[PDB]
Amino acid sequence: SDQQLDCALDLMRRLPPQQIEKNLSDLIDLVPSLCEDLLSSVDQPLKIARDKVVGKDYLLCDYNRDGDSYRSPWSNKYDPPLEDGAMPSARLRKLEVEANNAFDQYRDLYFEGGVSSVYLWDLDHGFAGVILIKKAGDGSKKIKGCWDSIHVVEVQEKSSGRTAHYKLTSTVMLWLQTNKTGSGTMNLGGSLTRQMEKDETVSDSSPHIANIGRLVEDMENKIRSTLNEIYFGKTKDIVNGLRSIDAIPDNQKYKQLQRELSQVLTQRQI
Amino acid sequence: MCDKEFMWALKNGDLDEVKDYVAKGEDVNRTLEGGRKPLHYAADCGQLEILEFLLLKGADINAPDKHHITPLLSAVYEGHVSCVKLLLSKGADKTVKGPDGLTALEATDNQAIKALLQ
Amino acid sequence: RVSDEEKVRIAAKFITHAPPGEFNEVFNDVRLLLNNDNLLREGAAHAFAQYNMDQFTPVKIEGYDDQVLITEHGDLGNGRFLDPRNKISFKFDHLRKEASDPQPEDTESALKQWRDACDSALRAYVKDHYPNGFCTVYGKSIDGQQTIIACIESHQFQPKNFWNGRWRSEWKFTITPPTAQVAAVLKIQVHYYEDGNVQLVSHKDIQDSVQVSSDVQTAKEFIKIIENAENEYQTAISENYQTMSDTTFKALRRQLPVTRTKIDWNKILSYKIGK
Repeated sequence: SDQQLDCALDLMRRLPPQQIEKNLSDLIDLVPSLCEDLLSSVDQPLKIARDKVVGKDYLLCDYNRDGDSYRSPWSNKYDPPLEDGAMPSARLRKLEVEANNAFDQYRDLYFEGGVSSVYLWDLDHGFAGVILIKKAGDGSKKIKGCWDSIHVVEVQEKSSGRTAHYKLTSTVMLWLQTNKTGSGTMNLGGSLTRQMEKDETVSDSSPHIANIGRLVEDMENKIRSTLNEIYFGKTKDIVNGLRSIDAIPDNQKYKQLQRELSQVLTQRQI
Repeated sequence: MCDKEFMWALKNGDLDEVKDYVAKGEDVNRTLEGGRKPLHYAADCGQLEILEFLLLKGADINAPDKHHITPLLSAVYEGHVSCVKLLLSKGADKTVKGPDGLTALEATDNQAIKALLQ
Repeated sequence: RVSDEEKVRIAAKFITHAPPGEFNEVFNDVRLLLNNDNLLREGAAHAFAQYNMDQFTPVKIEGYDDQVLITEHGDLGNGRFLDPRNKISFKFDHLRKEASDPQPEDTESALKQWRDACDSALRAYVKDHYPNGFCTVYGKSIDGQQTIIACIESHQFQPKNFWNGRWRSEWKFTITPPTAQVAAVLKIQVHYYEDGNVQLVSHKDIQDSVQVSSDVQTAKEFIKIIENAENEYQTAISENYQTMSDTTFKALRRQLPVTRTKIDWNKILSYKIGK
């Protein structure tokens, strides 16, 4: 089945990212044995949730979802009236609250708005967490935009030295759409992923959050440049390669050069 | 600090907030974010009442140099054009820093922006 | 329990939804996923066709350098397609990349007059805007009413680099020398899988009313409508790329913390009036 999971991931990377939800759902129907694996390996549009109790919005994810309900990072309770939902250790929950507050400022310092959520889950010899960040552009402008941030770091605390190994794996999801007459319907979404590993020192002045923050910041900053290059860079270039507004100075050389090289294989080979 | 509360004004049209800053001593020419002027956000979405403001004071109606473009056009690709009108009323000429015939020509096709050219 | 019929429809949608220059990859992925060749065959051929069809897949008949296009308008209905250009029957082999074994097709010669004209006419328009694109005008009669269907294709595959593209353009020209109307639909798709997944899906539907005159005259008139329409469509696209890179994008996240200096976590982990 392993190969199946690999094929499923490759398929999602081929199919339009604009229908990840629908596709993902269908993908599961074809293989109900890869639902969980797919519900944790396939990145989809970050959904926004509201916390009546707190009255705050929180993003959803497979890291903070138990069955059919989600766990709020504010009140620490699943939306759907659950009974014994999975919850982080009292000690862990505390660190999670600080992480949400710490990142909360990092969101208004880089995004100046939007929503953010952080979920942690103890491990075998350490602990992991996921940093979500959603920011929507002006909803009054002709062109719409949405920035989804999905970071999944894996801390590997060390027995001695207090030095832990960090393994981040963010994956920004840029979405761009516009319904203009001159451009009727234009959709330019997607998402880039980049891994990063490095050993850092854990201290009072540089705790986990601090270390995780530096990585996320550097990761986003690096992905922020690649997105502008690929999006408003490669794609565009590829578009200009398909057709051209100005008459392309026909070239007989290429064609005349291909005829020779060709007849070479059709009349030879080797 | 308060960078947001400052720019957030030229957005929601908090002409009441931006009026506090300028209330100091004519200060409409600084680098809003890091390379933009407090006239782009106002024009793009300044209720058409914020632009005429921080505008009557200084004159960022052309101060733009590194932006290789004026704010007048900013409203063009906005659909507001409500400002561009009462704008030129102060001069803003029509093509002081425009690529050329772009202005309204290579800008759009609506009669609103066209209000200049043919 | 998702019946087998349902699973087949899903597999067909995924295959018939593969990007340009990535049909096999998607196909192989579905096969391993479906884990049922028996069911895969059920809607295997139907998928291949629909794909190459709705993908103006440009094929090359045995030896007719007619780089014709594969569409529904040229779908004979017996397994072969049509070729208005060379006017010959050829069996397309979805699977294989070759489709020889053609067959002479004595057109009716009813609406061909308009075609032959538009055809070649549009032949130059493409050879002046499409680097590696192809066209294929169709002269058929739709429920009596005559119409000229001109399909244009253009792509630039490049996997070794992770990213492919393809241009589509269908123009339907009914009939009624009473003023001439029109109706087409542009399409554009770009893929770039180099560590993520980015695509540019876009399409524009237009409907204008042109005036019909002569044969060679009306033809040049049509090519003019597409040239202007297509040019306007591409222009609007380039503009969106600018605003999306000089407004929206910069409207999302920031390139540097408002404080204009890498965050100071150490100051964000308590820096609360502390001491």
